Amino acid sequence: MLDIKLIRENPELVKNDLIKRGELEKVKWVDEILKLDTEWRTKLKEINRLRHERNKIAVEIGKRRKKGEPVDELLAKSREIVKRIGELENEVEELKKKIDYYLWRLPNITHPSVPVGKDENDNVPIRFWGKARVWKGHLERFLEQSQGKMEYEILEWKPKLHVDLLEILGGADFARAAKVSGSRFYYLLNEIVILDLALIRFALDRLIEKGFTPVIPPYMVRRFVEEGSTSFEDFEDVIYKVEDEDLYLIPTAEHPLAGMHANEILDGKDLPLLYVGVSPCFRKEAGTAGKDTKGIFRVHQFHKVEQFVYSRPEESWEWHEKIIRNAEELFQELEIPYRVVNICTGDLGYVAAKKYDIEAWMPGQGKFREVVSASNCTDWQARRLNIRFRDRTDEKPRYVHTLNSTAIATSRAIVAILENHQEEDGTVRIPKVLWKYTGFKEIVPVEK
Amino acid sequence: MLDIKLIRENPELVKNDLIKRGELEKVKWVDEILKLDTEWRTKLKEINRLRHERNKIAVEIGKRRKKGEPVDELLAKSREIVKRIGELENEVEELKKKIDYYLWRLPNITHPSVPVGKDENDNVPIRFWGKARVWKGHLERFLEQSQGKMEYEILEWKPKLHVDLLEILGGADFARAAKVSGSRFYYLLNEIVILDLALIRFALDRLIEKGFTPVIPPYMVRRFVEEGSTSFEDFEDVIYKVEDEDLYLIPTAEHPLAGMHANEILDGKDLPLLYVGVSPCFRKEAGTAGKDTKGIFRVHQFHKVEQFVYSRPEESWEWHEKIIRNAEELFQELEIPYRVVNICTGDLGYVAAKKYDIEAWMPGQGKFREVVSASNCTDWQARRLNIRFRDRTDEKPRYVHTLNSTAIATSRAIVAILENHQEEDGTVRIPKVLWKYTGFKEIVPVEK
Repeated sequence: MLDIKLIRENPELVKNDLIKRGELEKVKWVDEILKLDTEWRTKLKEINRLRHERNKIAVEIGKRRKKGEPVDELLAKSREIVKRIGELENEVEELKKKIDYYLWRLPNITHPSVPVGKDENDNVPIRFWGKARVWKGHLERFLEQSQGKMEYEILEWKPKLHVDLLEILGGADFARAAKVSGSRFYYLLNEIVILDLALIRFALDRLIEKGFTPVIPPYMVRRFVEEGSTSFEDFEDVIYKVEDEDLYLIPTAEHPLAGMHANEILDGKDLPLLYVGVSPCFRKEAGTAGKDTKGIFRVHQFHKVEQFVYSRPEESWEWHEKIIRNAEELFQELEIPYRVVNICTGDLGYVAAKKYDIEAWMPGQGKFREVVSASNCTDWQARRLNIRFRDRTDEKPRYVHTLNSTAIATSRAIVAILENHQEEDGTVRIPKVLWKYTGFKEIVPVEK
Repeated sequence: MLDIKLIRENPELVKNDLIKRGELEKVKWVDEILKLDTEWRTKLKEINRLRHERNKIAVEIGKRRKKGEPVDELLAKSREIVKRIGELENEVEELKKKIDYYLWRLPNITHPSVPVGKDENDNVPIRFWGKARVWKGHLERFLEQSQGKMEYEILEWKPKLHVDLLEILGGADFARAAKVSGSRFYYLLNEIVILDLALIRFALDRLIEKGFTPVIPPYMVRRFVEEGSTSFEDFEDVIYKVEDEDLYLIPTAEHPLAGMHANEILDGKDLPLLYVGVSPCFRKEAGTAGKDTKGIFRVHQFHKVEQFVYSRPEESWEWHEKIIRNAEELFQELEIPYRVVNICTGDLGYVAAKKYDIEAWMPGQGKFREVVSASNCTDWQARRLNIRFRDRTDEKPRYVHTLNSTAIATSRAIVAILENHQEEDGTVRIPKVLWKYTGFKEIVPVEK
């Protein structure tokens, strides 16, 4: 939700951002909000005018109580004021709603460090890491995406895609999943199941060590926490609702982690609050027609360990940088070459004020694909969920700043590992880091 | 689903089984089915009769095409024959419907060793294990449920309930979950989260050691896999359905584990198929008014590692005994005293022919509670999901038997570990076998 004060104090700043985001259809709202914000405040002025009047008309009837007291009239102007007052109050109540309706539907204001853009072809690579194994036939595309800024090694043989690797490794059954649940669902098997749990614990351990309290939240939540975590557009695009219940399947532990302190007032001394959640994630993937069919990259369900941070507005950005790094450290340990990216305004999304994505090099696809996403939501969620805080019990509670970020979303990490650590015969070597969790050190294909 | 050949050949057998089950109402069905099945078979006869007659009446009009062809009378019959065939064909369709309607609702035929009873009170203990810690105040109930066939020691102090323990340990927040999702939901924290994942892994490890194929299945399935795994009653009572989609939230890794081979003909050579799934579980818990409020025992979501077995009809019973014991083995290493009970007709359920439950002694609650259940479904599920097998490509395919059993349902396992390994100060000692997974050996109280 946007801050009424902001629209009042700089409509041009907002209007321009709405345009950087490509949401022209809404710039016309800025004016309509003030239009209403204005009627709202004059009607207030009137009510007070009115309240003061009744006081005056009150003492006046008293003065006449001693006189001829022809107060039949005054007692009528009174009944009028009270008639008016309520009507106004109601009229005002109506304006606040129309105003709020629009405020809840406006994207967070972007930070000036956000590059201006149209789509994802305008995001901006700002850091690289690792030695990318590149197939001869990808050389140019790789170099365009790496900006020559990434170290690599050429491969004569062609790397296989994760979907194939899974099959030769006996790691999954797609056919049957489709029979049982439809498309974009899967049955994970053997080593791959351990690997999955393996990545969860790993992610868990690290964030805990860095002082995050581990939490397993409810997988189903009440509509308001979804309305307070993303835009109302997600209700059609991604969230599943269960029949006859005010219950929605969470698409990320982020949401329940945020609704955790809805309607509270935190004690500034506890801040920052550091949570690392684990939960299955459910997403409709309605907008995707056929961009990633069969496989476990763009699916309806998956596991993800998530970082959630409650901070004071002055430490948020410093934190935003901290979490994305926490995320980076994990993949480095997984020996997964990648590139962090600063997402532009057009592809930024309603909630984030600034977003950092870690796209991993995929030796098979010959391109970088999102693997983690770190966002600073400033006060957008707070303002919605009414999450405020105070330093001294004396006065005014201020809204806190919330930040979220993937640690490891298992499905997409497994792809990364599979494509990045494969060998000519299909064998996949597990990063040494994960040995204590997996047991095995590699996954050989069936037929040996 | 019951085999209609069973109802034809041995009506009395099923009526009598129904009676033991105390489903006096459904006993009526056996006669109804037989009746309708007869009308069905007969009308099926007459149809072929006519189909054949039509042919004969067809050639006959052709023979008269050369003769005086007084086929006006012989022609009016061909029109009634077909009119009749069509009437029957439709009558038959409507009968199969009425018939399958019952065949899909009859409970599975119970095995003779199933003790006759009415409710959970007529269930029979058959083994005990462990030394229980009993509060002096719970002495009577404890001897009642143990029949004094179990070792033990009296406690002068009163063991706390898990809900309390969870709070003094800082491992869960229920207030906030109720805010975010409602009652019977929760947030797990700190050492409790790791313990939850450690139980999953520990059960998965020991089951893989024993030859089970580990699998993560789809958490949402189509209606057919649900109607195939349970009785239709569970749709209102236990299963959540997702709005506008033919998808249902799974209450156990068992269902997708059974759907997995729906409409197949397995190669006998491969029997038995041993799967051990892991997954979140969702249950409406609609029938429970206020039997276990606040806590994590009766809840809407929990994690559970399940054993599923596709078996040859003649080895299913050997397997029903193998899995219940597999589970025992786990709780024993887990140092949890318990008793295993054999469920009676009344509290049996619709899909099982026999069923053992392991009830863990709960020191604080003062009673034995269910932590795992194991059933042999024989051919009830297989007949519904159309899961068959053959040894020789020559021969008719036979229905396989299916079975399932809990390995560990984290939620309940955690209350047992809590209430059973609690010391007087409230700290909880993690059993030794779980050390390689948790790192920590105990959970000491938060200071507040």
